[PDB]
Amino acid sequence: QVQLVQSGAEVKRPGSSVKVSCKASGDTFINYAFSWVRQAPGQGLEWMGRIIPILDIAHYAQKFQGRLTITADKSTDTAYMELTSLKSDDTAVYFCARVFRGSQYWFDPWGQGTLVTVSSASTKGPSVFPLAPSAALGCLVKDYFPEPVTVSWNSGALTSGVHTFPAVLQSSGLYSLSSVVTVTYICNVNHKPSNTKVDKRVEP
Amino acid sequence: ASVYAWNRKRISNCVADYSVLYNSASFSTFKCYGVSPTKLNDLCFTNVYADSFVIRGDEVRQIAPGQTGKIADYNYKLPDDFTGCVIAWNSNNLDSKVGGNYNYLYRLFRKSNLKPFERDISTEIYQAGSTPCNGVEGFNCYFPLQSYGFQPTNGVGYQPYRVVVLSFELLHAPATVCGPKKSTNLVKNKCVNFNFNGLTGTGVLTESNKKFLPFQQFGRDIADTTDAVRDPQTLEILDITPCSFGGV
Amino acid sequence: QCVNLTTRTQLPPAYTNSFTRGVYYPDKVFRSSVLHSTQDLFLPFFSNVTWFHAIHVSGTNGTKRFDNPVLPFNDGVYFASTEKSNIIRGWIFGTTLDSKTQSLLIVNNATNVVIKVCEFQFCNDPFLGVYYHKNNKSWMESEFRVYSSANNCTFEYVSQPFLMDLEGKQGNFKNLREFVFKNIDGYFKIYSKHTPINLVRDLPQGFSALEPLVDLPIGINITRFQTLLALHRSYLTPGDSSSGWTAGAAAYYVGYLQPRTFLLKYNENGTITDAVDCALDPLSETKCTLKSFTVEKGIYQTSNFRVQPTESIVRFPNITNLCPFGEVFNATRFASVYAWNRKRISNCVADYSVLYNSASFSTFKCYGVSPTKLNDLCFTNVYA
Amino acid sequence: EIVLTQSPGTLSLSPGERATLSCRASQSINNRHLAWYQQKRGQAPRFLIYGAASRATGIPDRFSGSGSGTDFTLTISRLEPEDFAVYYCQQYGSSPPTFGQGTKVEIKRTVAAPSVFIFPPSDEQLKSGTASVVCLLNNFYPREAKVQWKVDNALQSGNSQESVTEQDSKDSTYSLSSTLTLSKADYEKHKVYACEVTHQGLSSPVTKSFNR
Ligand SMILES: *[C@@H]1O[C@H](CO)[C@@H](O)[C@H](O)[C@H]1NC(C)=O
Ligand SMILES: *[C@@H]1O[C@H](CO)[C@@H](O)[C@H](O)[C@H]1NC(C)=O
Ligand SMILES: *[C@@H]1O[C@H](CO)[C@@H](O)[C@H](O)[C@H]1NC(C)=O
Ligand SMILES: *[C@@H]1O[C@H](CO)[C@@H](O)[C@H](O)[C@H]1NC(C)=O
Ligand SMILES: *[C@@H]1O[C@H](CO)[C@@H](O)[C@H](O)[C@H]1NC(C)=O
Repeated sequence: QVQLVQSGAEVKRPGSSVKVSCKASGDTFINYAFSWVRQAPGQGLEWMGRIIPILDIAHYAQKFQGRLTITADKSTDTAYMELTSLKSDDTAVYFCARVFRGSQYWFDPWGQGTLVTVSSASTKGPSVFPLAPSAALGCLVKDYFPEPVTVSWNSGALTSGVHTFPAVLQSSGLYSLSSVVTVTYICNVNHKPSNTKVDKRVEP
Repeated sequence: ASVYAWNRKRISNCVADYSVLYNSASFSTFKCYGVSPTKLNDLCFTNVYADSFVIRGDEVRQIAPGQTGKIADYNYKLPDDFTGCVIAWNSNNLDSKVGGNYNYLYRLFRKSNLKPFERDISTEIYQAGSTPCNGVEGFNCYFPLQSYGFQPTNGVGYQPYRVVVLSFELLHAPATVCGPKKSTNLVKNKCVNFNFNGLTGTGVLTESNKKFLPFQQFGRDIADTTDAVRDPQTLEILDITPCSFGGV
Repeated sequence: QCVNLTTRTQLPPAYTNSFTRGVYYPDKVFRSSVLHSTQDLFLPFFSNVTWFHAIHVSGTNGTKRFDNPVLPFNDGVYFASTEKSNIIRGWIFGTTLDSKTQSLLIVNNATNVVIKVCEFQFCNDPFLGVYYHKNNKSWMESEFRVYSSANNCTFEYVSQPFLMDLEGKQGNFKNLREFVFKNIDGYFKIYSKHTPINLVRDLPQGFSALEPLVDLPIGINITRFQTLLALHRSYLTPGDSSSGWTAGAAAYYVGYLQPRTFLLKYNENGTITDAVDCALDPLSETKCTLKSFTVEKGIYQTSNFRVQPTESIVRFPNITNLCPFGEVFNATRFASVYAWNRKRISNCVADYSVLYNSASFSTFKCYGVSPTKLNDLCFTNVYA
Repeated sequence: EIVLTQSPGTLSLSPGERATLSCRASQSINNRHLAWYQQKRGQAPRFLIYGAASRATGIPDRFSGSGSGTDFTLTISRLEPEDFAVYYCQQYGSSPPTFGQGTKVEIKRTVAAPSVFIFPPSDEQLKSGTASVVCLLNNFYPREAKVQWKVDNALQSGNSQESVTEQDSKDSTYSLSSTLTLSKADYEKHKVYACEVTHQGLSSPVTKSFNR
C-alpha cells in the first residue's frame, strides 16, 4: 500500500550538491511527516533531519544545521533532500522514511535507498588480466570507478564457483573485484555504465 | 494567516471611515454587534482591532457572540459582550489552488475551551483516552491541527471565506479612532444639541471655574451625571449645564 | 557586556509596612465632593512589603548590598524609591529575559529616558553607574552595561534631552518617588507621584494619590521584573572592575496589587485625599456600607456569612445488568460477510470503556459520535 | 539516551535455537522508547517492535523484547533460516534519534579448512606494472581470517591491504581473496613470496607457492 519510491544512484562530483527525491504514495502526504536517514558502509545508520509537511517546519541535526535543506512538495507528494558542500566521506545510502507528526517517532515505513557517491573518478577503466597460475582461473579487473560492473565467467556458463568478491578500493581509489572460478577459457566482462564490454582468455 | 494563528492589528491615532466598506457590495456578510451598520461615521472610538483569518463557508455563522462549535471554541472565541462588526466574503478565486490548498489549518482537538480573544499556537500531541502519548502519535493520540483542503470544485460550504473581525471599544480615555465628521464652531451661552467625541446630549455649554487635571478629559457629578467636559480642539473647560425646563 | 559584581555581603531580606499607600486614580473622569466606590487593582492597606537597602559606608568588609533581583509580577507592583542621589534610574520587565521573547526597558540615563521595547539579552546582574573623578569634580556616567544585544523592537520612544544631577549627597533622604506599574487591557500603565519628605528609614505614613503618567500599548507577557540601580564608582575606593565598585545610599520598596474595593474620597478641587479599603477590618466594612467616613453608635448589617462547600459527593445505584459484550467480541466462531449476523442488545448498563482502552483493537473508527463521551449517551437499543 | 552499543556484535547460531540481542544505553529511557529493526543484504530495514514490547503490524510472536530502564534485550525464539540479517536499535525517547551498531546472525555449520591457491603474474603482467597476484581462500567456515601475505622477508602489508570481505553464502561457506597492487618493481626482485594463512583451525598451511 504505502510505497516510498526513491531515485537512482547519482554519480556526482566532489564539492557539489545533490538532490534525492522520495515519491510518497498509499496515504495522504499531509498526515505523515518524512525523515531522511543515511547509512555509511558498515557504519550503522545516521539520522540527518526531518520535515513536517503540514507545518512546513524542518529541524535538522546539530551536525547538519547549515548544509542540510530538506523540502517537500504537497502537490506531487515528493520529499526532496539537498546537501550543499559535500565532502569525500558522503558515500552513504540515503533512505526515505515516513515518520509520524510528533516529537517522538519511529521509522516504520522505509524506502529503497540511494547509493550516491560524491568522490568520483574518470572513465575508461577496467582492463582484464589473465593471471595464469602455475587449480583455478579468473578474470581480474583493475581501476574502474563505475560500480555497476558484471564479470560473468564463460558468458554465464561456468558459474559454479565464481563467488564474485565485493569490489573494494584497496589503495588506488577505483575499487575492483575478482571472479575466480575452478577449472572454454574466455570469460565475459561487460561494463554497463561504460561502453567497453571486452573479454579476455585465461590459460591455467 | 490560519484560524489558530490569526493576526491582530491595532488601529489608533487615525480617522476611520466605514461607509465605504458597507456600500462596497463585495462583502457577503456585514453583521454588526452592539453597533449598527449605519450611524457609525459620526462616532469616535478609543482602541479598535482588526483580526484576519480564513474559514470555510459553513463556519462563518459560528463567528458570532454566543455561537459555539468547533471553530468557535478551539480556534477563535468571541465574547458575549462583543461590540463590533463581523466582515466576511467569499474568496474562492486566490485561496484555492488546483489539487487542494493545504496552507490553512484549524485546531481540531483541545483539552479545555478557549477564552475570548486568546491565541494558542501550541502543537502538542492531544492525549486522548488514558494512555500517555509522551510525544508519540498513535492510538488515542491525534494531531491538534488539521488541513482544510480548499478545492475550487466544491460547494458553497467548503470554499475559503476571509473574515475580518473589528473589535470596537469606547472608553473615557481620549478617543483616537474618530469618524468623518465636520467640526463646527463652539457656540456657548445657549441650550444647543452638542455632539462631542461620543458624549451626546443637550445643554447650555458655559465656562467653568474648575481645574481639570492634565490627564482628565471628561467630568461627572455626585449623581453620576456629566456636567463638564474638555474641548477636543482647544483646551478650554466647558461646563454642561442642563437645558431650561420645568412645570406648567 | 556583562560584569558579574563580587564582594557583596549577604543579608536576609527585610519587610516593612505600607501604611495607606498605593492609592491611585482608577479612571480619567473629574469628580469633586463625592465618595465614589471603585473595585480595581490597588495595594491593600497595612500590607507586608519587601524592603531593600544598600547602606554601607566603610565597615570592615562593609554591608555591600546591590539589590537587583528577579521578582514576580503577578498583577502589578507598587514601587517606591526613598533615595537622595538618584540611584534607581530604570527598570526591566519581561517573562524570561533570555532574548527569546519581547521585553520592556525603562532605563533612565543622564540624557534621555529610553522606553524602547527591543528584545534584549539581559545579564544576570544588569546595572548602571557613574564615574567620579579627582582631577575634575564632575560625574561622568559611562557604565551603561544593561543589555548586550538589540533584536526587533515594538515601540521605541526616546525622551527630551535634559541634564540629570547624578551627584553624591549625604544626609536625610528627601526624594520619595512612588510608582504603580500595571499591565491590563494590553496597556502598560505607569503612575508617579513625587513628594518631598524628611526621613532616613522606616518610610513615612500618609496618603498621596498617584496621577497617571503613560499608557504604553505594548501588550506583552510580563511575569518577572528587575530593578536597575547605579553605583557610585570612583577612584577613592580602588579595586577590580567588578570588586572596586562603590555603592551609594538608597532604599526601594516592592509591593503587589490585589483586587480590592475602595471608597476613595474626592476633595473640593477634584483630588483623592482618603480611602477606606473595605476589605481590612469590619470598621472599614461598615464605613463603606454606610457610604461615609464617620460611623455612629449602633449596629449595622454589613455583609452575610455563608459556609462554602468543601468536597463533592456523587451517588448512583450499583452497576449491574452488564451487557453481553463478551458474546459478540469473544466468540468461538464468527459469521461471514455474506450472512452477517445481527444482535440487538438492549436493556443493559453497557460500559464502552473496556473496549476503548484495551490496546487490542487495531482500528476504533467512531463514525458519528466522538470516540469519547460514549459513557454519557443513553440509547434505546444498540446493534452489533 | 544518545548512545547505543550492541553487546553481541556477532552471533553464529543454528536455525532453531533462541537468540538474545542486547542494546545498552548510556542514560535511562523513560517510557521504554526503543525500537528494533532488521536490514537484510541490500535492502531497507524492517520495523519489528515498537516500545520494545509489542509488534507493530504483522511481526510474528517469535520476536519478543523485554522492558527495562537502561538495558533492553530482544528474544528471537525459534530462529528460522530466513531471519538471518542485521538487527539495529533505535531510541526515540530523546530529541535526536540515535541508532545502534548492528548484530549479524550467520549460519552455524561444521568448521572447514580453506584451500590456498597463488596465481603468479601472467605474461602481460610484469611489463605493465599491475602485478595482481591473488591468494584465494575458498570454503572456510570461520570468517575470522588473518592471512599474512609474506611479500617480503617479514609479514608486512606493503601493496597487499585489500582485506576483501564476503557474505553468507548458500552453503554457509565463505571465500576470501588476497590480491596485490605493486608494479614490476618489488615483485621483480624481493626476498620471498608465499601466502601464509593463520586460519582458525590450522597453524600455517602453505600450498602452491613460488619463491621470488
Ligand atoms: C511581615 O512578615 C514577617 C514575616 O515574614 C513578620 O515578621 C512581620 O511582622 C510582618 N509585618 C507586618 C505584618 O506588618
Ligand atoms: C528581527 O526579526 C528577524 C525575523 O523577523 C530575526 O531574524 C532577527 O534576528 C531580528 N533582529 C534583528 C536585529 O534583525
Ligand atoms: C507568560 O510566560 C510565563 C513563563 O512561564 C508563562 O507561565 C505564562 O503562561 C505566560 N502567559 C501568557 C499569557 O502567555
Ligand atoms: C483648591 O484651589 C483653590 C484655588 O481656587 C486653592 O485656594 C485651594 O487651596 C485648593 N485646595 C487645596 C486643598 O489645595
Ligand atoms: C475478551 O477477553 C479478553 C481476555 O480474556 C478481555 O480482555 C476482553 O475484555 C474480553 N472482551 C469483552 C468484550 O469483555
